[PDB]
Order: sequence, then structure tokens, then C-alpha cells
Amino acid sequence: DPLAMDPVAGSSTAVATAGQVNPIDPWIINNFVQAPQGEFTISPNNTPGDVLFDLSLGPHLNPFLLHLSQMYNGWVGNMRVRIMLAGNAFTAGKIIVSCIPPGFGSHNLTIAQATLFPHVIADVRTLDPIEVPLEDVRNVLFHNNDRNQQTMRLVCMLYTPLRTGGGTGDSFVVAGRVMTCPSPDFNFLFLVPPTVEQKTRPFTLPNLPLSSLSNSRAPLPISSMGISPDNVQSVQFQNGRCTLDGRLVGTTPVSLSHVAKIRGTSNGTVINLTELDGTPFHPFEGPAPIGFPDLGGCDWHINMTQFGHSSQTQYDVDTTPDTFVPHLGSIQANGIGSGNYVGVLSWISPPSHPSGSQVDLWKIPNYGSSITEATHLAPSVYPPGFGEVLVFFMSKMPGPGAYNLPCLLPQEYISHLASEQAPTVGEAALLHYVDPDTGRNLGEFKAYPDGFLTCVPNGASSGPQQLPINGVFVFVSWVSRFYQLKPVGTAS
Amino acid sequence: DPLAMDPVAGSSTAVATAGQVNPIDPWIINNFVQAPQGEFTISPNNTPGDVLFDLSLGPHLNPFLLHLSQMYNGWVGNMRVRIMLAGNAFTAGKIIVSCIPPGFGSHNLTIAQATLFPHVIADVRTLDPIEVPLEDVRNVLFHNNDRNQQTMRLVCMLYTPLRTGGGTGDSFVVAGRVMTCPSPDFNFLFLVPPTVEQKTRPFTLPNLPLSSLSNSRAPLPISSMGISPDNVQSVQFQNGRCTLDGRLVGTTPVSLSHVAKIRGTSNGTVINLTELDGTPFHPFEGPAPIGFPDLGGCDWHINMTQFGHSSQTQYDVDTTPDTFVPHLGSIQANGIGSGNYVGVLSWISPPSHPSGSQVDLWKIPNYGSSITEATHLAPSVYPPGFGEVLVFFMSKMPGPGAYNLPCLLPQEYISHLASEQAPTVGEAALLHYVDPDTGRNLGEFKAYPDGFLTCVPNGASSGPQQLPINGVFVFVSWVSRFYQLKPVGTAS
Amino acid sequence: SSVDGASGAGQLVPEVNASDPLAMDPVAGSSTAVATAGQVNPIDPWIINNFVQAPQGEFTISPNNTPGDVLFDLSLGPHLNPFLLHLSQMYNGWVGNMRVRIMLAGNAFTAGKIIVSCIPPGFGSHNLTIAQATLFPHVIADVRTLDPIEVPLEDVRNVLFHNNDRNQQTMRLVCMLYTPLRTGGGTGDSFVVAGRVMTCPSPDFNFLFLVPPTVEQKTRPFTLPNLPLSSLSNSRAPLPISSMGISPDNVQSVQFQNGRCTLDGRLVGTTPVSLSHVAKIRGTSNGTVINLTELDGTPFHPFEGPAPIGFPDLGGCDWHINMTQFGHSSQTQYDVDTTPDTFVPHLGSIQANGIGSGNYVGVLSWISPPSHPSGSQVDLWKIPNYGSSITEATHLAPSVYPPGFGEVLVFFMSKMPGPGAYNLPCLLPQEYISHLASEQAPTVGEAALLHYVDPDTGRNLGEFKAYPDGFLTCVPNGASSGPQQLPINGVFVFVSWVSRFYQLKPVGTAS
Amino acid sequence: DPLAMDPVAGSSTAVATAGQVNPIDPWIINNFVQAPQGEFTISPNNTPGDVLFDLSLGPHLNPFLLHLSQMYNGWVGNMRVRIMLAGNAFTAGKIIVSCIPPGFGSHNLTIAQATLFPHVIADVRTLDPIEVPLEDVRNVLFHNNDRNQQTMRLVCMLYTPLRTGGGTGDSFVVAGRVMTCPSPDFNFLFLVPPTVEQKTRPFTLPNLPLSSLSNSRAPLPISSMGISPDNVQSVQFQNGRCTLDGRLVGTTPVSLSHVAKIRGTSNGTVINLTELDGTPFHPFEGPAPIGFPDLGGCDWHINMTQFGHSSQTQYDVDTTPDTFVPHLGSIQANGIGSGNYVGVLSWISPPSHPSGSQVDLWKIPNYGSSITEATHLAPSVYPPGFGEVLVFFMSKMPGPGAYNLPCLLPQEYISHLASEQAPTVGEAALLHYVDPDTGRNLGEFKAYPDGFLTCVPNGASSGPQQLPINGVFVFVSWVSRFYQLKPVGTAS
Repeated sequence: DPLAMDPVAGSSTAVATAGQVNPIDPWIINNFVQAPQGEFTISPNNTPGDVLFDLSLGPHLNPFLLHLSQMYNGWVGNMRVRIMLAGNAFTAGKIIVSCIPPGFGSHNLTIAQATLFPHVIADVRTLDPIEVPLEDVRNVLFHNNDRNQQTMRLVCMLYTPLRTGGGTGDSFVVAGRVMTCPSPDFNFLFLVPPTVEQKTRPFTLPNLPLSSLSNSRAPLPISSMGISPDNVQSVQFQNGRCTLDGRLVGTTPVSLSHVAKIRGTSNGTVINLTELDGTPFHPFEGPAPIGFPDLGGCDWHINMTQFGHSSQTQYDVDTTPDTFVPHLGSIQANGIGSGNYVGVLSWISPPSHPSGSQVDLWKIPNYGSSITEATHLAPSVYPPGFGEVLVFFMSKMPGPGAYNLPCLLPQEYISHLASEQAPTVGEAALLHYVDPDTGRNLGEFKAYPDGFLTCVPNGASSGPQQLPINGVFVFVSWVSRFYQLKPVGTAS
Repeated sequence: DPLAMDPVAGSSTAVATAGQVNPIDPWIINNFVQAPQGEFTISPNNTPGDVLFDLSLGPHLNPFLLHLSQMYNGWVGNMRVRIMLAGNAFTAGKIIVSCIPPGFGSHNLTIAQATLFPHVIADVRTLDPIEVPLEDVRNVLFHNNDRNQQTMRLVCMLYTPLRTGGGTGDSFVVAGRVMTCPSPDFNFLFLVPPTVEQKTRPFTLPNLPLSSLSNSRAPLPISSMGISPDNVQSVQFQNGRCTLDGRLVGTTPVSLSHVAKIRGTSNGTVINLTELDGTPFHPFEGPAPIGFPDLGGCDWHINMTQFGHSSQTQYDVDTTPDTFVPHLGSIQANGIGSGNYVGVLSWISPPSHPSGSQVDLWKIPNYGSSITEATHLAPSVYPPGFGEVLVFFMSKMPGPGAYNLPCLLPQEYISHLASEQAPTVGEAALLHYVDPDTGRNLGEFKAYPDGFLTCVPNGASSGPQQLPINGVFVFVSWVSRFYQLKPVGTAS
Repeated sequence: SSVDGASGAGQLVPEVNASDPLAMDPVAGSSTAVATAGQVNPIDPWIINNFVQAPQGEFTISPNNTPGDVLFDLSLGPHLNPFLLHLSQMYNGWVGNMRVRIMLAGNAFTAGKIIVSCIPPGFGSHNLTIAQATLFPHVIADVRTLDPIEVPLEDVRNVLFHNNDRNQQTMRLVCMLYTPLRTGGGTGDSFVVAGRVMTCPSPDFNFLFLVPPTVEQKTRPFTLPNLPLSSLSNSRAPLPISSMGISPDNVQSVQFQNGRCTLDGRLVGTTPVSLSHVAKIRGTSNGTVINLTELDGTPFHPFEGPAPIGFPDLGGCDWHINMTQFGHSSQTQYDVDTTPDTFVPHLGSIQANGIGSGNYVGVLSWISPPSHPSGSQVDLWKIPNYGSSITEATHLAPSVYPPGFGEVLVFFMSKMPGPGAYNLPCLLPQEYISHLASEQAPTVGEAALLHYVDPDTGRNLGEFKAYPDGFLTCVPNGASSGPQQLPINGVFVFVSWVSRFYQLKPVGTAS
Repeated sequence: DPLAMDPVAGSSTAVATAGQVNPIDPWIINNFVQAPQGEFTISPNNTPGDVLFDLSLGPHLNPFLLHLSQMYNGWVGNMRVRIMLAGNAFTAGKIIVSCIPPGFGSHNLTIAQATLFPHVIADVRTLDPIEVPLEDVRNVLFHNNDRNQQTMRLVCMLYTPLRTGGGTGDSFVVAGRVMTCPSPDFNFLFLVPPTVEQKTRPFTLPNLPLSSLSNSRAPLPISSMGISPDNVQSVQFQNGRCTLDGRLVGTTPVSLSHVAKIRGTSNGTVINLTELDGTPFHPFEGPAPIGFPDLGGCDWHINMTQFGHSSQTQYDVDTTPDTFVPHLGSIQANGIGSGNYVGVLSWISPPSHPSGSQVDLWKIPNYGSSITEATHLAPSVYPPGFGEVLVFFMSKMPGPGAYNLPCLLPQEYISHLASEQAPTVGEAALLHYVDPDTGRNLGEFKAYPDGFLTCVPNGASSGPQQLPINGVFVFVSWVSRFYQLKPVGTAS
């Protein structure tokens, strides 16, 4: 049935107040395209009430409009949404799509309450799409490019529990797709220099094969993707950490030239640390100097050089003694004279002080417990999704064995995100790992806002380790935190 | 919904420039027939993004039009495509059919981008067909018979992953069919003598039972079809190699009268090779004289005769010594006088020099490593499809055991293709092996452009070896590289 | 919008340009494509009349310029207007005419004339003499003319419309200096005429087919990463940038092999993508000779290049790297002299002055003055001798030199650890390279005008030119002055595409 | 050519919903008045892209309107802007003014980009004033006095370099003046009791000459203005810290009567501090008692007194001891009897504990490093800006040598700011150090919100030290990010 709403006016409001009223190409006007937040999934893992997707009106709901968004600074108009479900005859269920007006705020709604808004309900079996108009309910004359604005939203919820019958293969998920096109009322407003506004920038990942990239914890080329041992779950690296917004975290630097390095003046007993610039490090600033190595379960030794002096020495460091207070810019000097050096991690050994034990590169070293100053550490991470695991980028590390350093994101990705500070829309970013030569999808992954990927392993023996390093990660769509990925690899 | 396109004009453009504007039979005008590239398959082996088929506008999309194509040299007009899917209630999924305008070029598109073109989406379950108009977007007044022209294309992709539920039988594939008919705007242009232009010739295989044909590596009648041992995968024969275009490769000749033969002048120590004509062989020309035997893992001996001399001798040849340099037209003469002879392979023995080992007819002999000249060898082959295996034609070879020579294509097929240099449309040619007496389909195979068949064996014990040699291979349709064949034979 | 100084310009300069009409008939716009294009996409009417500064919006005339010099070469297309350029990325094809307006207005004391000629598609590239330019429909104007000259760029077509490929040849507008520029009065040679080019589409102009917004390369804008210089690194060694520098009066041409990338994103020489491959080598030690391979362990090949990708390119230096190994707890030093006949990087063969057998991964980390020549000075501007394997094509990266009026090469330098105050110069920061490679943006025009700016205040600190081959140039103020006097907080901002001869303003402070 | 803008409505919109629509004195209605930031000069040294001026639509542009805003609580309307240049017929160069809509951002632009906005490009030779309409582009019906309200902006940049001919006197510069005036569209909205609303209050500094004032760190007359040595960059005092909003930060009090003083109970070993009222101090409310001296690298000592006891006892203090826990209200009693006294810093000496070394008044003493509590220190202030340096107010303090005590704001200023809590609009307050008698401007300064001044020193020796202490600081206007100060000091 039709929505319980009266038609909302378009440009007619902002005529005498906006500097310009700019029309759009009529070919976009009714061509239904997949919205950037165009995917979702329903599986028996979902419970009635789960929000499959939450959209908010704006040009960011259509790729074409989005591209134009970077050229104008305002907009007004209504859109049109179309939803599709790829179900089976075995999939019983109903979904509710409700329009939530601005000003209502956020609350936990029971499926019953979700009905109280103009809505549309559909059986997951339908072969045909569902159409819902997204009206531009306004309190103001028009909208500016600002995702802080409260616009009308479309919330899709599981109305009844998904109940698969038959030979119930819990690996079965109903694929959902969202598509939109602007109602002819739609109009952009003020013309503005392209791409300058950041609020309108699309999310982008560099078009470069994984192999040619490097590690973010140590200057090492990536050799393969890996998974944490069944034991490890939460991680807390300090380098190679960046938000999809492009905000650096922990001790993560922009360029590799700062990764896994330290600079300071040796007192022949203790080394006073300084930023690579030579600038004074400050304990409140962070956990340690920017670029300072974060290899935990290790007894690492860096190669130290000096300016104006022909020399190369080895500084063996154990991260256990109380003399190891990087947080206060003071560490040991096992056997180094005075002066200032520049060290680069280039050789790791199994931790000495614990008990002469095994290497656990998944850990983070202890930064002096300086309680008088601000121990501003980088938060931990873990897979929030359905049977997802953290995906790591690994490079073989030189040492007394088969060591391979795991990191969250390649340094180049970090460098890219920092430049294009593209706002993150949605709870997660669905990525498709594609082979550049064929364009075939090798896998499906999810990049979370905090800056880390996850995936679903086909089996304990299976995973991304089995995939070639020629692929490139391509952004496909923004998705919900609870999107269920297709398992990667081959189990046998 | 309707396509996001404006109607494109027909003949009205090329009136004042083409010599003639020729109309077609109105009965063809709206009769939906299966296009020559009328088949495709979707299976869980496919990944969203896979191109199920790629069509390009032209009379070659309709059998009737195609037949007329051989009579005119130009065309203009729009067509109409109709797609069908034979799915189940267990098959969940969606496909995208998009129209790609000329000039766009080729790129790897994510399912999201595929949506940005005028498109049509369908659930794999539909009982009804899908219709899409293929407009003749033109930059020029009209089109000439040239498949190098850039015309509008229709690309079908898997929009969402195919997810079979229930008692998941991975042998289940959704059968797809494409059909077309010309929009009344369609018109052929200049009348031209029939079949003369090659660009318009249909692909054809000789209507002859397999049994009556011969081998392409040795003058032996075909006795059965076979499969490479689980160990063998890639092959590199040099004789019996021809493209579907009709281009001969390696040392492959047109007639059997040149197969497995050699001619040259014996120096009582070394035999200098020449082409069977008597013409001088040239090392840059190829790997060895045209017709020169390619039986690898063998210690073969040919029967040598002479002109103007009553004699028949036996020249036993081991393909291991450094004296074996066919590439330079110089080989051994184990015990032959001087003069010129003509030898025909007629008896093989297990290889002597390796260690007195077993016969491996799947190999190719070593042609002298002449690095100063061009060792122009014929590339290797292997099954590109889903669990496909190379199909071979075998004839029993005379020798000290149960030997059967495997070859890629019967010589007669080669002779045929060479004559009718029919352009290959599509990634592969779907063939149906039919019993001439009943017309019943015995099997389904794929002939690839390079000149070799493949198939899917029902089981390790099953395969084409179990099929009668009375059948004839009939061309059915051009298909994608990733078309999935129905397994052949019977497993028990 | 436009306010020419007519009111107060006295009558020393001509207001409007008096010139004979263009010897050319009007060309049709969209009317052509209407019947065969899949769509005819209209554009925002506000763009239709705004004369905006084209991406190739600047040029300069100076007394150094000689008649015949090309001030700008415009080829018809959406890439001539910033708005259109952005929309280009969304459509496949176009048809229509453009309205061009060149702006001049030199002092009443300057004299000189330029000539603009329209060249038909299909003519090809040829070096035209000023007299040849006359043969094409042209317009001539005095540099003093107040009001901007308007020239219609007609879309001469052989076909119904255009597509976004390289198979297309459109009409061009070449502007050259007609007569030498000469300022009278108290000639301040700092005086050059600053020209501006603005365009807006004629209402005939239309885009054609809607297409996925970014996919096509022809439409991609040239962009530089928005990152302060200090945060970036060197390309010849994994060292952070310290400051910019100039080659000594003596040094002119350079041939670095690492840290070389075309503005289109084409990697040249041994230049790798990531720093993880910079100044490193991998190979198997034979205790006497080390057999090189790519860092991937993959086999190097003499036809591939001068040396393995990432192989250090420091010339006048006696460098020694730090070598490590997998599975073997060790760290050794490899002292290398680039002079010996045993130093044949081009053949994957080098010395081993004291290294046991095995396979290592070395990182340049310590350099010293070249031993073998005469125990003399360090010249980092040089490139080492790559084995002159006569039996293999030594595919080297070409040399670069400043083509502009009194321009010099600009280098990015980082201090290198050694027996003194050394600083390694490179052409581009590694990250810039990484960026260009990703965004293979077509380069339009002979050079890119850049403005070095302080991100905080937005103050223009310097003016530079980036050339296609991948290198910057600038005009140093005094001999003592130059880019070394500038802070490393700035970022490079693309201003407009320019001709080879755009004359830059001297950088730094001379005293 | 015209301006790329449609005219925007004035009061028309307000009428319907504003309570009143108040007219303006017609004499103001079209009288062009110079704007606060109405001056700029174009020297041949400027490069195209340099920003000449920045404007924001608002009553603040016109002193008359401004004075009126304090009587009404809303406004809507359009102003008219006139730019006037002073040049010969012997010059050349163009300027460009771009109209930037509200809701864009403050990111820097290229002259090319400036063209993308509705703009006006004028040639320097123009005689007549350039009129540009400052239109009220609104998102709402009208404006309520808020800082949240973003208005139309006008940015002016040099388009083409100034090239003067003739016997070129490089002292030659083209001066520019900016003037505005409302248009009949403009109207104030609701009559509200004058000066009661905070939002309308103008920023003000006391009209008193520097000399007659005092330091905010110690009760001492200001004797000179100084700058931190090239070595001292970041500063962090705790007294004499006050935001322009009128918010007291750190231990900063209002009256000098609480400056550099402490009151507490002497345990004969440790002194237990309290606020001057005899009220209990609390480690959580702040890092130390309000008024507690913040002199860093100094071995200072007060003169204590007590009520009901005729006594004066010198109390010596070292800021290094672990007994010095000001944050916990516990300090040393190096030789003091028990009781409760009131001490006032009156004599300073070089710090004893470091090594009996020199005095550093730029430093801040150590306030007991308590981890349990929140040592909420007042954040460090550094000079934000290209070449801007921190300005200090100094007074000579008694001790064994020359002790010039630095200060950020004269206490009197602080007292004033708290009284008139004037909201801070903009980034910085342009100030003029004027000689009261002559009414002559002696220097151009910048006042930042956090509570401090900056300036651009002329020569290495030249600066504020070369200025007389008879001047008064006068507020000019709220400046932008782009505003570059005029170098202060007498350089020759």
C-alpha cells in the first residue's frame, strides 16, 4: 500500500534564500542504481528486531548524486528507494522498512513499534523489488553539505525470525540490495569548487597490488595474509593504526621512514629518547616516540647509526627490565657509549628475561608504567561480526627462525587514508578482493571504522593465507556491523 | 522497468550514404530465436561479478540475420534480447544485465558499477523470460561487416552469490538461454556476393562420423576417445594443432600425406632434413620440418623408402642424443648409407637412452636447443574450465605392446577448418556429440579457440572412453570460457 | 563580474580588440548526436555562461620569450573547464563548442602581440612557425588590450559525436607569441605579462552517456597527496625528508634510478612502489660473488633493467649496507665499492669482500667516501656504474635537466649517516610516487604549475613546475637563496597546467 | 558579465513568524561606512593567491548596526559592499572577490578555484568603487544572535601580480578600502532590553595605560613588554591565565589580593594548605590553591604573617623536594613554627637543588605528581601562526640580580574580562597599541581566545621591547585565519 505521508515539496522552498537552485540530469532522475550502502544480509543468526540497515536521506545515497555532491554545497528533494531480496523457498520471514522522521532521535524499538511509522513489509521470498519513497521532511528551508544534519531515515528490520527449513545449511544467507534514484523534486544548490569540501568525499583505497606494499610495524614488504592463532583474539598494536577517517592512532606515523625507529642521546647507561626530528618527546603526548617499535613478545635488537661518524653498532633490547621506560623517554644502554644515534629494528630474538621462551609477535611491549603522566594507549580490536576473524598482513622478519610480522594495515593504505580524509558512512566497509588480471572476486572482507579488516574462514585449515598477494582491495559498499561475509578460501 | 535510453534511429541515417538500404523479411522481425551465443550456466562455482556472457550488437546475434550477413556488407538497426533461466526453488540469486555503450573500453567492474549502466535485474527463480532492447548506439552513420567495430554490448553478470540450499548437489547448474530478434528499425545495407566475405562465415564442423576419421600425429584411424592420466594435465603436441580460425600451428600440415614423415639426404653419419617437397628447411621457420613426428616419450623407428631405387629399410631413432637436432635439420643415421629417403613412422619402441624405461606418448621429443635461431614452438594447452579435462582422439599404434596414440583433433577437422576460415565468436564453442542414427545427445563438450576439446568426466572410472565412435560433433552455440558442462559417461 | 580599468586606464591601452572575423564557418552542436547517442545529457545552466578559469588557465609572456614560443595549446574537450572536467568522469562522450576567453592587460608601457590559431583535427603535430600560424584561421591581439579576447573553439567533426578514448582528435587552439615582448619605461625585468584563460561551454555542448563515475582514466584529474613535506620520505634511501635543495652550480643533469616516476604514474628505472624495497638487495652469497635476485626471491633478469628493483643508486659513494638473514641470528656489514669489474649489478653479480655463503637481505645504512678512485670526496649527485653488459640492453632511466628560463632542479633531501655532514638528494618523495602510481592521471600540458603553501595560513611560499618525466624546477632568487630557505611544513598545491616556458617567480630571499 | 547569483529575499520571510520587524534609521540605510577590517595594500611582493581580505555578513560590519544589535535579538537582510582601489593609469594587475556561501569551510583556495564562486575580477586601474552585493543566503527564516549562525562570506585575493611601470618606485603599492551599508531589506527583529543578552556584548579591554597596571603572577607594576628567547617556545603559567570569554583558568584569581599568596597550618614539619578564606583546598578542584605562585625555575621565598600575632617570618622554599606536594596541600616547613600563616612571595633566588644554577622564570614549578587525583593543570600555550610570537608583560622582582618576571595578561585585564564575559566571535582579536595622548597607532597585535597576545617582530633585536609603556590596547575587530600582522618595532 502507499505510504502514510503527504507529498513533500522540493526546490520551491529554498528559492528566495539559496544563491542558486541547480537542476540535475533527468537521466539520473529515474535510473535505479545500487546505493553506496547497497548491501545487507539476513541469516538465522539475526534476531527479529535486528537493524539490517539504517539509511539517512542525502545525495550520499546515490553514486551519481554523490559524485555531484562534490560540486555543490547544498541540496533539497525527495528520493526513491528500491529493495531486493534473493531468498529461497526454504527461507520464511518478513522484513519491515520504516521511515523515521528527523527529531525522533535514537531509541530501541520493538518490532511492534517499528510498525507505527509509515512502513512497508515484505516476505523474504519475493522475486520482485520493494519500493519506498524517501521524503525530504524538513524543518528548515533546505540542506547543506553536512552529515550532522538530521534528515529522514529508512530503517530495515527483521520483522519475524528467519526460519530455514529442509537440510538447514546455516551457511545460507539471504542477500539484500538497496537501490535508489532521485525523485524529480531533487535539486542541488550552490555551485562550489569540486572535491574541496571533505564532507562529500567518497571512500577510496589505493589501486595497488598487495605484494608491492609494505608492513606498518616494520619496513618489510608484505608476503602473505594471515590469521591469529585460535588462542589470540583481541590485539593492541601501536603502529600501523589508522582510522578510515584518516586519523593516525597510537604511535603510527605517515611514512615508512619513521616506522620501527628510535633516536636519542646515550648517557652510556641510559638512552634519552627524542622524536626522529630531534624534537623533544613528551610523556603526555603518547606511549612512546612516534615510530617507536611495538613488537611485543620479542627480544629485539636494532642497528644503530650516527651522523658525522662512520659506525654501525647493535643495540640489543629486552623489553622487561624497569630500565625500559619508553613512556618517559628513558631506556637501557646495554653497551653503548654516549652521543645520539638512529636505530632501525632489523633483527629479533626470542625474549630473554621472561624465561628464555618463545616469540609471540601478537603482543605489545611494556611501556614504562608512568602513572604521573598520561599513558595514552591505542585501544584494542576484535572481530564484532558473525564468526569473523581479524585479517593480518605479514612480512617475514629476519631472525633465528621462521618469524613473520603481522600488522593491521599496509603503510601505504595509511598514507592514502591520511591524505583523503574521507568521512566514514555506515558501520563497516564491504571490500572485495579482486585479481587485477581477471577481475574475478577472490574474497569478501569487511574494513571496520577503527582501521582493521575481518573475514570468515571456510574452515580451521582454510583462510586468507591461501590467497595470492596479487589482488587489490576494492571498496564495494558500506554495510552494517552485522553483515555476514561469504567464507574465504577452501576447506578440505 | 524500461531502459534508461532514448530510442535510437535506424536506416534513416545511412540513406544518403550507403549505396542501397535493404529491408528484411518481417517474419524474422519479431520471431524470438536462440542466438548463436545462446547458452550460459550459473553454478555455485561462480562468484558475484563473473561475466556469464558478453554480447556485442550485430547480425551475428541471430541465426537468420547471420545467414543473411553473408549476402550484404553492411547493417544498421536495433535488436531485442530475451533471457531465460531454468532455476529451482532451491536456487537463490540475482543477475544483472547491463548495456555498455561503445567507446567505454574494457575494465573490471564491481557489481555496484554494473548497476550504473542501463540494466535489468532478475531473480534466478523466474519462470518467465527477461527482455532487454539492444539499441544501436552509433558514432557513425552505419556499420560495415567488421567485427573490429565497436558496437553496443550486453554483459550479464552474477549480481549476488548463487546459494543452493537443501541437499546441496554441487552438480546443479542453472541453465541459461539467450534469444533475439531484430527491431523493425533493422536493415541490411549493400548487396554482396554470398559467402565470399569471411568475416560473416558461420563456424562449421564436418558432418562425418568420428570412426572414419584419422589421427593428426600419425596416419592412423581413430579408434576411441580418451583422457590424460590423473598425472598429466598440460600438453604440447606439435602436430595436429590448428586454431578454430583455421590457422595451422607448430609443424601441423593440411593433409595426412605429410603427417609423421621426414625427408632428407643421409651423409652415412648424419641426415640433413628438407621439407617433404625437397625444399630446404629453415631453423627460423619452426621447431622441425613440417610433418616431422612429435611422439615424445618414445624410441621410434620409421620405414624409409627411396625414389628410383627398390629398397625398404628401417631407421631406428632415439630422441635423446645430441646428434638429434631436428631444429637444425641434422639428425643421426644409426646405420643408413648416403642418398635421400622418405620415412614414415610405423613402429614405436620404449625409449632406449633414458634407462630402458616405459613409453609416455603424452610427451614431445627434444628438438635441438638451437639458441642462435628461433625455436618457435607451439604453446601448451590445459582445461580452463570447471573440472574440465582435455579430450583426446586415439588410434592404436603398432609396437611391442598396447600403445594408443593421443591427438587433439582428427586430421580431417584440421583440413576443414583451414578451408573455411570462420572467425571465432566467443570464448568457446559448445558442441553436442550426437548419434547420427537417433539424433540423441550422447555428450556435451567445449572446443576452445586454440584448437582442443574438454569435458567433465562423471567419475574417475567414467569418461568419453565409454562412448561409441559413431557420433558426430555438432556445433551448438558459442559460450563463455566459464560455461559448466554436464558430466559425460556413467560412473558406478 | 568583469571590471576592466577603462574608467581609470586613461587611453593608453586599447579596450576592445579590433580584428577580422575567423575564416571559418560555424559548426553544429548536439543536434548531430540526438538520433544515435543513447542519451543526451544536459548540463547545469549555471555552468553555461560562467567564464571560469580553465585548468590550463595560466601563461606568461616575458622579454625572454621569442616569437614562436607556444604560450598554451588547448585541445577541445571537457578538460578545458573545471566543472566539465568533473562531470566528464561521469559520462562517456560529448559534442559541442566551447567559448574561450584569453585575458591580457599589460602596462601601457609594454608592447607586443600574440596570435591564436585554430588547428583542424587531422592535421597532426608539427612545429609551426609564426608565419605558418597565419595560414590557419587566426586572431591577433596586442598584450595591452583591456577586454578579454573571445574565441569560439568549434567542434569540427568527422563523426556524429565523441567518446572518451585516445582514438579521438579534436580541434586545437594554439597561442604563440607573435612579436617579442618589450617593456618600455623604467623596465623592471621582473615584469612579465600574466595571462589568464577562461572558458565556458556553448549551449550546443552536451555530455552523452551516463557511466560509472571514475572508471575511465582519460577523465582523471591530476592530484597530489595533501601531506606536509616533513612527514614524507626519500626515494633513494628510507630516510625522512629534512629540507629541499639545489644542485651546485657545477651539477646540471642528473640520472638517479630510484625515485623516478612519470606524472601519469609510470615507474621508471629501478624505482619500486614502497620504501620496503628502497635501497635494498637480496641474493645468494658464494663466499666470493653474490648472485642477486628480486626481494621477492624471484630471479632478476638482465633484460628487465639496470639492476634489481630497489637496488641502491648512490654514485659517488663507497657505501656499505647492513645484511641480515632469515632463520639465522646474525647481522653483518657489506662494504661495497662501485668501481671493480666484479661490480656487475646489471648481471646479478657483485663482490663479497668478506661474506660467507647463504642468502641475505641488505639495507643501505652507512656510506663513506669512494675508496678506489683516489680516496676522494663524496658526490651523491652521481649514479654508480651498472655493469656495462654489452650482450644485454642496459635499459637506463634518462637524464633530467631544467628546460625553463633560468630554472634549476629542485631536490628533496634527507641527512644520511656517515663520516660527516651528508644529505641525500632525490627527485620526488616516495609517497608522491606511490600516489601517482595509483591514480594514473593523464598529464595535460607541458608542465604543472605548483604553489608551495603553508597549510595553516594558506600563504604562498613558493612557485614550482613539475615536468611530465617526474621532477620539479624553480627559479632561485639570489645565488645564496633558494628552496633550502623554506620550512618543510608546506604542501604542494596544483594550480594549473602550463607551457614549457611559463616563467616562475624567483624563490627565497636574496640579500 | 553578471554575478552568478539569484537575488535573495530580505525581511519578507520574517514577517510571518518573527514577533516584530523593527526598521532602521534611514540615514544608516544607504550610508557607506568603512568596515573594521576595511584596509589592505597590494605591494608588488604579493603573489596571485594571497588573501587581501575576508568578510562575514553581520551587524558587526557596521558600528551603527552593531550598536543596535544589542537592543534586538534577531536580524535578516542584505548589505552592499564597496571596494575602492587607489591606482594610476600606469599600473596593472587584477583582484578577485568571491562570494562564499555559508556551510562551506575555511579551506584555502587557488585563484582558479576562487573563480568557481560567483565572483568579480577588477583591474587595479579602476576609478569607480567596485560594488558587490553581500546577500543573506539563509537556511532559516531569520537569524537569532548565535555563533552557530554561518553567514555569507567575501574573500578577496590577488588575481594577477601588480606590475607598475614608469621609473618603478618599489615603495609603490595599491591601497584598498572596504565599505558596507545595509540595504532596505535589512531589519532587526525583536526588541529586547539593551545589553542584557550576552550574545551581543562587544569585546572590550580596559582603557588604561600599561604602565599603571600590574603583573598577574606577582603583585608588581608592569615595567616592560618582552618576548621569550629563541630557546623558549612553549609556555605554561598557572596564574595570569584567562580566556577572552572571561573564564579563569588554573589558579588565576580575580584580584591581585590573592596573587602569589598561600595560607595553611604549619605542622612544624609540613604545611597543610587551604584557600585564603581559610577554606579547604582540594586536589581535584585544581593543581594547587587559588593564588598559589607559579614561578618555576626559581628558589623563591615568601614573607609570612599571622592574625592575632605580631610577627613576620621569612619562609624559604625549594620546588624540587618530594615534600613539595602543593597539589595535595602539603609542603615543607624548612624552619617554621606551628600555626596558620599567610605568605606573600617577595624575594626570589636561583634554584638551589639543580646544581645551584641560574634562574628560569619561564618555567613552572612542580605541583605534587598525584596519580590518584586529577592534577588539572592549565594547558601549555604555543604561538599559532606563520611567524607569530608570544608577547609578555614583565615586571622587575627583588632578588640577587636582574629578575624580569614574564606574564601573559595584566591582572587588571583579567578582572575586566571576567566582569564583561564577552563571547569570542572569530579566531583572534586584532588589537592596536595606541598612544592615548597622540591617538597614534604604535603597533599591531593579535589576541587569541585562550588568553594571550602575539605579534610579528621586525628584526631579530626589534620588537615590543622597543615600545613605550604609555600605550593602551584597543580592540579593532575579530580577524580571520588569513590575517597577517604588520611587523612591530623600529627597524633601521
